[PDB]
Amino acid sequence: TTVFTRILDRLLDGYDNRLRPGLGERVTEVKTDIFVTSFGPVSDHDMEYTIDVFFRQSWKDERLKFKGPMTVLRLNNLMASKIWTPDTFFHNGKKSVAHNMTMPNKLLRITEDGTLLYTMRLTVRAECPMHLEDFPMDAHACPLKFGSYAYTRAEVVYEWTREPARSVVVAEDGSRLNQYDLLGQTVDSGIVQSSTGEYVVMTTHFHLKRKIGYFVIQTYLPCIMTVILSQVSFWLNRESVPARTVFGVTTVLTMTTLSISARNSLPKVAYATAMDWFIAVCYAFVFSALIEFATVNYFTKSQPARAAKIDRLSRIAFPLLFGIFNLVYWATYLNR
Amino acid sequence: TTVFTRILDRLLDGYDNRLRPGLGERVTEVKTDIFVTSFGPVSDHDMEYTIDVFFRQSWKDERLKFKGPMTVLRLNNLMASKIWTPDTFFHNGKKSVAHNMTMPNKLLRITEDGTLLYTMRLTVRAECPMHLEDFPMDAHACPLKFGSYAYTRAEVVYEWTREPARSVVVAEDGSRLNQYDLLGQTVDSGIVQSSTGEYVVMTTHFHLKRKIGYFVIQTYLPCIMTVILSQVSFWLNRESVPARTVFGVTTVLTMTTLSISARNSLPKVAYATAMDWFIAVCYAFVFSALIEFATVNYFTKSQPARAAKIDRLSRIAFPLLFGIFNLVYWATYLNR
Amino acid sequence: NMSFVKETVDKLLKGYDIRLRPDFGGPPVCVGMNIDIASIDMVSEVNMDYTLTMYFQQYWRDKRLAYSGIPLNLTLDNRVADQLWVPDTYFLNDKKSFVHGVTVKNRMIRLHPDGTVLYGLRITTTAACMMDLRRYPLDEQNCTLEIESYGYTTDDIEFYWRGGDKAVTGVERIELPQFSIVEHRLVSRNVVFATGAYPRLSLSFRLKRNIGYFILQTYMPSILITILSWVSFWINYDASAARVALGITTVLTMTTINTHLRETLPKIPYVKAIDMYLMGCFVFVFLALLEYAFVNYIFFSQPARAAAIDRWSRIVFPFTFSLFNLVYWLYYV
Amino acid sequence: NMSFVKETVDKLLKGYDIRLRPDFGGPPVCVGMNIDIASIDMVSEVNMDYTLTMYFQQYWRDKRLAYSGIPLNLTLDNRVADQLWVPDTYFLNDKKSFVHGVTVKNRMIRLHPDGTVLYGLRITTTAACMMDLRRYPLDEQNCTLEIESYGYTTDDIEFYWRGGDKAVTGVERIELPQFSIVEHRLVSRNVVFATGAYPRLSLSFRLKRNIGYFILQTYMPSILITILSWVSFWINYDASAARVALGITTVLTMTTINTHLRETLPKIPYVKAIDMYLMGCFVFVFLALLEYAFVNYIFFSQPARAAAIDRWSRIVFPFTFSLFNLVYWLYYV
Amino acid sequence: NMSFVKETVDKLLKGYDIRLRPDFGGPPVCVGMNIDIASIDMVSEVNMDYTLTMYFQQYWRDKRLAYSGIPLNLTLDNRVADQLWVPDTYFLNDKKSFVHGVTVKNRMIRLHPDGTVLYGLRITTTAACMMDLRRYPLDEQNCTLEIESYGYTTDDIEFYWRGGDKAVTGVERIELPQFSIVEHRLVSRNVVFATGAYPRLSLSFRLKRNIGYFILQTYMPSILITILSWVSFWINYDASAARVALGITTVLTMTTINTHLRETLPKIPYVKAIDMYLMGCFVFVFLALLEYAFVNYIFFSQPARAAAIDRWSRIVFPFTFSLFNLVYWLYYV
Amino acid sequence: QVQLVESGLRLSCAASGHTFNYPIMGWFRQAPGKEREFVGAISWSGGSTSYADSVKDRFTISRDNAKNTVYLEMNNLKPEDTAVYYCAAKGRYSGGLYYPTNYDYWGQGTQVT
Ligand SMILES: *[C@@H]1O[C@H](CO)[C@@H](O[C@@H]2O[C@H](CO)[C@@H](O[C@@H]3O[C@H](CO[C@H]4O[C@H](CO)[C@@H](O)[C@H](O)[C@@H]4O)[C@@H](O)[C@H](O[C@H]4O[C@H](CO)[C@@H](O)[C@H](O)[C@@H]4O)[C@@H]3O)[C@H](O)[C@H]2NC(C)=O)[C@H](O)[C@H]1NC(C)=O
Ligand SMILES: *[C@@H]1O[C@H](CO)[C@@H](O[C@@H]2O[C@H](CO)[C@@H](O[C@@H]3O[C@H](CO[C@H]4O[C@H](CO)[C@@H](O)[C@H](O)[C@@H]4O)[C@@H](O)[C@H](O[C@H]4O[C@H](CO)[C@@H](O)[C@H](O)[C@@H]4O)[C@@H]3O)[C@H](O)[C@H]2NC(C)=O)[C@H](O)[C@H]1NC(C)=O
Ligand SMILES: CCCCCCCC/C=C\CCCCCCCC(=O)O[C@@H](COC(=O)CCCCCCCCCCCCCCC)COP(=O)([O-])OCC[N+](C)(C)C
Ligand SMILES: CCCCCCCC/C=C\CCCCCCCC(=O)O[C@@H](COC(=O)CCCCCCCCCCCCCCC)COP(=O)([O-])OCC[N+](C)(C)C
Ligand SMILES: CCCCCCCCCC
Ligand SMILES: CCCCCCCCCC
Ligand SMILES: CCCCCCCCCC
Ligand SMILES: [Cl-]
Ligand SMILES: [Cl-]
Repeated sequence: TTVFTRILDRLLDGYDNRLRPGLGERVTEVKTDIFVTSFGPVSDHDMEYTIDVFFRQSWKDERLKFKGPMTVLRLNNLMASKIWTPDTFFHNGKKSVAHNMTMPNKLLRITEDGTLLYTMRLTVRAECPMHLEDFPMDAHACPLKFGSYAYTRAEVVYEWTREPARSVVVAEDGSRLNQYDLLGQTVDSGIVQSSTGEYVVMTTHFHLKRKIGYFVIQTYLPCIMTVILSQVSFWLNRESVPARTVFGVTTVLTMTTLSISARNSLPKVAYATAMDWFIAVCYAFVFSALIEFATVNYFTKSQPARAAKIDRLSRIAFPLLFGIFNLVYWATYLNR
Repeated sequence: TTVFTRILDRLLDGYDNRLRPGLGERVTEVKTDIFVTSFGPVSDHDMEYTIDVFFRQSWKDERLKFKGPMTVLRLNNLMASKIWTPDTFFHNGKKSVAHNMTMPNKLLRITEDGTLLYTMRLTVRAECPMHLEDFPMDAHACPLKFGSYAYTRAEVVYEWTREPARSVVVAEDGSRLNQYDLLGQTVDSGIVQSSTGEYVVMTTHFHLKRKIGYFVIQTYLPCIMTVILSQVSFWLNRESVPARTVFGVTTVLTMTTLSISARNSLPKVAYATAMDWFIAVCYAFVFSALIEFATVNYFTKSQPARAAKIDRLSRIAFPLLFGIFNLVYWATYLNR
Repeated sequence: NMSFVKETVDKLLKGYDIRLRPDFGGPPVCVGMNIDIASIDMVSEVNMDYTLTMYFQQYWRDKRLAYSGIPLNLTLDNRVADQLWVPDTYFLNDKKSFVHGVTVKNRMIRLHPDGTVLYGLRITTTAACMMDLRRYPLDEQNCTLEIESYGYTTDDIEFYWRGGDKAVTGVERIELPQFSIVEHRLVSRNVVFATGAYPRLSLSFRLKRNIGYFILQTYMPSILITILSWVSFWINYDASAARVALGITTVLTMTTINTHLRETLPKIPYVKAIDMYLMGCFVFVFLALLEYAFVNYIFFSQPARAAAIDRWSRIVFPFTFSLFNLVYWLYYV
Repeated sequence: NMSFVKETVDKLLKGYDIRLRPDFGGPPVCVGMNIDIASIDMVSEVNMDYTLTMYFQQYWRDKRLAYSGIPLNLTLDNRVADQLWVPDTYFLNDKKSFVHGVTVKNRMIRLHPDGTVLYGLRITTTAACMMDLRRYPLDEQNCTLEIESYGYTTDDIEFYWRGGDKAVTGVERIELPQFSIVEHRLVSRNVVFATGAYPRLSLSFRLKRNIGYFILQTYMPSILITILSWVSFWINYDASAARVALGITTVLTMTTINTHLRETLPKIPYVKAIDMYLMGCFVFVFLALLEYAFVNYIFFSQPARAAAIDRWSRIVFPFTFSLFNLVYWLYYV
Repeated sequence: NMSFVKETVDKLLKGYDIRLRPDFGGPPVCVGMNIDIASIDMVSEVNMDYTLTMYFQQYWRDKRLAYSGIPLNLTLDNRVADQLWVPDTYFLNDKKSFVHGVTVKNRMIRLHPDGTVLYGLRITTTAACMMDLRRYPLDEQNCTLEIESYGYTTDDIEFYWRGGDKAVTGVERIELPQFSIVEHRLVSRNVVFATGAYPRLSLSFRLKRNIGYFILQTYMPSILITILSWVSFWINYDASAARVALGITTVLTMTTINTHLRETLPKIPYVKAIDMYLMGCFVFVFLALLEYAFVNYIFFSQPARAAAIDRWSRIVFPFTFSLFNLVYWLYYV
Repeated sequence: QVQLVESGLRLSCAASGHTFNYPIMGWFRQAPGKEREFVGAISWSGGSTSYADSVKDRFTISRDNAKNTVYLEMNNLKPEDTAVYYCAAKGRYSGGLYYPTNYDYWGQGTQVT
């Protein structure tokens, strides 16, 4: 049992953790992989997304070679604080958490040839800028970019442990998404340049597609029902002025309420979304129905035949136009 | 540089940071002053306020006398952790923060005669008990009390650096108040007593007065407009009975909506504020208008003269009573 | 040969004194500052603050860290920053700041042969920005970040923007959903407190608010309700129920719009531009309802006068509303 | 002579072992406790907890810290507490707690010549308090604070209230918005877990909810609406518009009250008595409206039956409502 | 004698290597676990998680800590836990966890002569729990806590429930105002990741949601408004304004209830049970209004057919609503 | 205070008073020549039950809040089940469940042979 203690003492004798392996001799190479345990929720208001991962890194340090009965030493997580570790950070992270319950969730393993495997468990909140023009029928590619913070590409480089497609693996039961579908991910690498030099950055884009059931059952259907109710007013007799007036004005009130309530979850963007176009067209239809009723009531006592003709033509024009608009809108957006 | 290092080593050689200056021989006098960089928001729901301060203390320690090329050593903040400093705390503080970005926001300066100046930047969330019987026309005096935690008045005493009125200085642009106006501060000192003994307390009361414009444009004006709208119904002709029914029902609904909506804004206290009385009287007026319509409609088909007399009298009784109530209410609450 | 580098670094930090600034007791040390703005997060009128994520780099010289024989720039582990002297730079107008610490603390220490030190951090700071919302939503704000030295006066340290006006980078890539960064400015000055004079740097942004959201949210519904309230004038005065219901419903819709709008802003004790617009629309609909009430009160005995009043109102109301809109949009734009 | 004091303090801590309790392996160490309630911040029915700030003082004796020759009580720096043994006292029913640390950690260590140690902390704690909301708002709660040693059993440590019934002070000066502290009580006992028996101290408060304004806020409007709904039975059929107005107004008001006032009430999904009372009033006004509808329907063919129905309703509805109120008050008061 | 205990503890800790697990390089170390649940503070569907407070205890054996000559079980100060090897147990699905630290860190270390170590913590953890709200609010959820060893494989460490199925206690202490514990289960297994196989323990609860609050707040108002909408049939069809107003009022009240019933729920895409019921009630009131519209359209020429349509509606609508409720409450219960 | 009266094979223990402060009710039995022994525990609200292995699968425990009564149904009686019974109430933070010392209010001795 003391043999391993002596080996560990010999490894740390004359060992300096301020210096990267192969300083002034070669380039430190880190092989990285990610196991996404649960792709967390996506926030539209904050344009962020949470993700819980096992982050694994591997590299070579000739200072940590040893000979002993065991080829691999699986050491405690406090050993890693006594050796050099890469200063990996996420470029688009907002506030990440390194879990400490019940102990620091890190594992360190040292092979006899000097290979170090260092793994940690993280919860990263990353930025995912979104273009909400096609809301709520939009798709996004949320990025996750990471790399070294202080070591340029002439000192520390990053690579994927296996083929880049298979180097980021998502758990089957790791979907905490409520209104998105994960269509897959793409993995890439590149160079990012800043005022301190050139760095290697590894990027993973997760493709997300939004579900429409909530907005269909909360926004689209009430608007369609309100438009239908407004157009029902054309079939009431012209002598019931209060009835048709109440119909039109209350449909307008309902349309205003729905228009105000719809833009409450989406961030306050400066452009118009697809739902905004749909609500605007529904509001225009309701307003035009009320204007048509006013016009008919204007002529109901001077030219009753003209009022009857206008009402009869409206009875056919309004539903046909609304159906045409709905078909065009859904054909345009459902296959964007 | 080397001479100053030797001076610091000599000062810290044999120094005991667990013993206050003059322990068992004299009383440690600490001169205190405050520079309020910004008076933060005041919360009625939590009954608290936030304040950001430069908190400065000064005291004489004879163990820290030296002699060298400079009379004042402006040292790093970590040196403050090697000597004795007062354990000053705020009696009514809730959850305060000592800022640590990018480095501990503290300064320590040692004069050659032993004087120590110790300054820190703090954000204090302090309790402020409020009596809201005059909401939203109420004034408050939010206190800030601080003193030693473990040292009684026979060991450590506190004094103001200069005259007490000038020892608490608020910055000209240092105001983060939205709905409150800062009238001034009153500075005092006294002695408090607890089960552990007698302590010295330094107190600063900030006088605040709430501004009423938001509640005038948010609550009072809609209520007055609703009352006037309900009283308009008395002027309709003898054949507009459904119109008066609509008037009464919708005005009562609007008053219920306004009373309920305004209740969420009010702080959750267990008594009646001025706004509660105003809303109650407006609600009473609207229901009185509804009852007047009902009693006019009761006598319409049997005793038309009585109904006409009731309508005619109400047309002048309701506005006059509402105006009298408004004058009495505003005279009562704006002269207090 | 890492042994030589280790010996050099151990020699540098043997008699090092962290309690003394470089050139202690002599001329002040000069610190240059660079900022790379990664993003500008949510800007809040409710809390009167904005969140800013930045790469904050400080550049200075310390003759005690000069080394020879190593023709390289030593990028050291961030933990070595605990053993070196760094400026006590703070942000005066910040409410809550932190340095990102995943996977390790986002800190960089780089040493140069001539003793130069580059010290970088990644800071996400919420900074207070008091806003004059009297022209909301057509307002324009000016939000500043103040950088100062807490302990050392101008006799001990002095700041400057490294690179002149090119010190701050990344402003042009910031995409604020509701604002647009018109201009950014850098200022260097001295601030005198009761404890002495300290160097001060200021990074200011001028933000102009977008109006498309408010056009689609508040202005158009109110305009449409006010236009709909004029339909009463084209209905015969004897249809009391229809006109009364129309006017009452327009008033109720206006009140609901106002109540729903005034829920996501601080309780500012003044009238904003949008409040003035809403009050004008409410006045217009209330005047339409009162006009109908006056017509109703008199059409039994003076039918001609009531018809004339309705006919005149038909053209008077749109004209006055157009004039009100013209005045409002000329004054606030 | 501060040098003598320093020497004595160093001698006291020379060879001191923080891992061993006083009289380790012998009789239990008796710890007395005092609590000074600074304030009770808030009491939450949604979260079932209350926040309380206190000065918590512990008193014990350690013979290893006995010193002679110094006729004074040594109030030491708080950091000395890190080099001494302290009891592992904790609160069982807490959800979150902290010790204040501005400007320094709020902690006091005071030694006495005989070896007595006084250890004071300033603690803000949120403590869970399960509440019986079945009788809300006529309810009466009992919120406790529990104190226990986490690791040491009754064979090692003992607890008692120092000063008897005067151990806890400052209760009478506590003001709560919706509650009045009727009484407070101190209990000492032993609690047995599978790992052994531990000492336990309990500080309980009995809170009575202020009912003065609850009656006038949530009950009186409903009762008045129900009476107004009754009023409709005394109106002749020629004045049908008044009856329609009263019925619709009462029904809509009751719907609005049920949907909104209960939202203003705590949002915990609980079945309180106020909800039952409001639902009863709503059902009564709905039945009154249905009765009017039936009378109007059968009015033309059978006027006498309609008159008889109205006359009987004038008696039945108030009597049934009185019986409902009597049952409700019997089952909840 | 306290000195003998002190020297024995020092000898035990002399040469102890915290970096090496017990039986390092040989057979695995068996760790038994006990959980004593204090409470489940809250269960949130918006964030899809639940807060759990527990006493988590671990039992293992380390021959390096075996001592002789002291026939006692040494209950040591919790700080010595910083100088001993403890298992790297973590919770896979937790999101924010902490160990309570007032007044001290709630931690317990107990040693035995045989070398056995008992290690206890008091932990509050916000464990994630994905929920299926398709049957809300008549749903039944299942929430689990996963316990795993991070760095040690099945060749290094082993997990088991100490005491069999009696390893978790305090289930009766759980008091959720909206749920009720139905069953709790303990599972032991192995999970294989790319780095190897690891032991896994699982503590699972099944919760059943209460329905009384939702019956009183959601279903009953909808039923009453639906019944109110049927009064329109009993009104004479000539009273066009009254019937239109009643139908519009019912529709608007239904929509207002639907918009106000957003509640604390996620924006899920599927249709919940409450959504289905509200849609059904809205469909019924809409159909009633459409029936009146048809009657008003057709009665001017065929009054007999309109009267027949009203008479048939009076019977068809209540029967259809009764059938809808029967189907709903048989399918969802 | 809480007053508990038990009688009764099926035993019924009716409790009145501040039953909310004592949400757990338990059963104990004392042998003629031994000490008290745990039998079962029932939560008032959730209806959750806990049993001892010596009497498990033979005894059932339920509760009804209409009269605040806890019922212990006993089946397949054995000579080893001859003891004097007791019904007790336990506080919310009273600690362990199997230990009689943690129960505040008790009942009256019932003889079963
Ligand atoms: C997982 O990670 C978290 C941080 O994200 C850790 O929490 C920190 O734990 C460390 C170590 O215990 C704490 O550091 C210590 O703080 C002591 C004072 O604590 C009080 O004050 C701090 C603020 O200053 C509060 O946050 C805290 O709640 C207390 O009120 C100091 O006394 C300690 O210094 C002593 O020991 C060091 C040892 O090197 C000596 O050098 C010193 O001279 C001195 O003797 C020390 O600084 C830190 O405060 C904790 N932060 C927070 C936010 O909780 C978890 O502990 C970690 N989990 C595990 C299992 O490791
Ligand atoms: C909120 O609700 C809690 C319960 O949830 C109430 O707490 C109870 O308070 C009562 C007092 O009102 C406590 O009763 C007292 O307990 C003391 C401790 O008992 C232990 O020690 C005795 C031996 O001394 C053992 O027999 C016992 O098993 C315990 O181990 C007793 O010493 C007290 O005895 C007093 O009364 C008896 C007669 O009943 C006399 O013979 C004695 O001489 C003495 O006068 C007493 O029994 C009870 O223990 C508390 N329960 C809990 C769980 O804490 C709070 O009171 C309530 N809050 C308010 C404001 O009412
Ligand atoms: C109180 C309530 C008041 C409100 C009213 C209540 C009314 C009650 C009455 C009826 C109840 C009806 C309930 C339906 C609920 C469906 C929910 C759902 O899951 O939808 C799904 C179907 O989504 C689609 O199919 C998307 C396209 C919809 C097009 C709709 C066109 C309407 C045209 C009208 C033209 C009218 C013309 C008139 C002319 C005069 C959503 O799919 P998803 O899963 O989210 O996404 C797909 C995911 N995937 C990739 C795995 C596939
Ligand atoms: C969409 C909207 C719908 C709603 C309708 C909108 C309608 C719009 C129409 C018109 C708008 C007119 C301008 C309003 C300006 C308000 C702000 C303001 O200036 O507040 C000022 C205060 O105000 C007061 O002190 C006055 C309070 C009394 C108001 C009148 C009550 C009597 C009415 C009797 C009627 C009887 C009728 C009888 C029957 C005929 C300044 O506020 P401040 O700066 O905070 O100053 C606080 C200073 N302090 C701290 C010292 C106190
Ligand atoms: C502002 C809307 C006016 C609608 C008028 C409808 C009748 C026009 C007759 C020429
Ligand atoms: C609360 C306001 C009451 C107003 C009463 C007016 C009575 C008028 C009788 C003709
Ligand atoms: C409140 C005013 C309503 C309209 C009244 C019109 C007639 C006024 C006659 C003096
Ligand atoms: Cl999501
Ligand atoms: Cl404010």
